[PDB]
Amino acid sequence: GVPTYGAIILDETLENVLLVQGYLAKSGWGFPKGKVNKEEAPHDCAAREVFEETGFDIKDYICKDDYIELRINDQLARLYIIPGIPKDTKFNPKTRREIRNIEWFSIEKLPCHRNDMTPKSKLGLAPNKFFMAIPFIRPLRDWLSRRFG
Ligand SMILES: CC(C)c1ncc(C(=O)NCc2ccc(F)cc2)[nH]1
Repeated sequence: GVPTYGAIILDETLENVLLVQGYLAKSGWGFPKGKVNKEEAPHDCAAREVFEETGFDIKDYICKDDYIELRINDQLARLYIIPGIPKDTKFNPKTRREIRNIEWFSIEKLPCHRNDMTPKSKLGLAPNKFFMAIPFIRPLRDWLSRRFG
């Protein structure tokens, strides 16, 4: 699988993260990210995808060692952590054919796992519109604890 790169953008309080909502298969909420182009550096892919999806240019704020990286079904997804971005920043996708909406969400209210269906004696997980964000939420909480406290 081709690696993806993007960003976890936080506000000035460190309470809120910026999520984007796509369409169709990408219909839920997730961190802005996308597939690396051939020969493109990870930091440049992150800035490009974030700029295409939010209108906000992270290039001056990326810190090379501040990211969370997960391998999900043998695809690497790395999100650079970008704190301190004012909540009144005007975000506007380049591509409204790809992005429905862009919103701030409270970190402490986002789920860090989906719910089972054990109330129904059924296997698996209930749908959750934060499916794509979820895997990063516990690592992000643990990373903000270590880095800030
Ligand atoms: C709901 C679930 C089926 C799902 N699968 C993939 C995604 C997804 O990535 N959504 C967020 C998103 C990121 C970037 C973008 F450009 C547009 C949308 N969501």
